[PDB]
Amino acid sequence: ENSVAYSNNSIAIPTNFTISVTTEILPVSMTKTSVDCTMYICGDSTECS
Amino acid sequence: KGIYQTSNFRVQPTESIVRFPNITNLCPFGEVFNATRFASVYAWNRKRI
Repeated sequence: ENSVAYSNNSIAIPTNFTISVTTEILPVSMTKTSVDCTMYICGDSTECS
Repeated sequence: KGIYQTSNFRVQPTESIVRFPNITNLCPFGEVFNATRFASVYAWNRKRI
C-alpha cells in the first residue's frame, strides 16, 4: 500500500534516471508439420486404404 | 507458378523375413509310431503329446 503524498500545490520531479533493458519474448512459428493421412490411419494396409 | 504436393511416396518392402528360436524340444513320436509293440485292440494304451 502507498498513499501518494498529493496536495493541490505539490509536485514530484525526477532528478536522475535509470536506463532499463527489459526482455520481451514472443513465439513466431510452430514446427511446420505435415501428415500422410493414409499412412497414419492405414499405414502398410491396402485392405484399410 | 509455385510448388504443389502432388503425391506422397513410400519405399515398398523388398523382402519378407520370419524369425523364431532354435527349434528344440520336439514331442517323442518314436515312442508311439516307431515302438517295438502296441496294446491289444480291446485295451488300447494312451500316452501324452
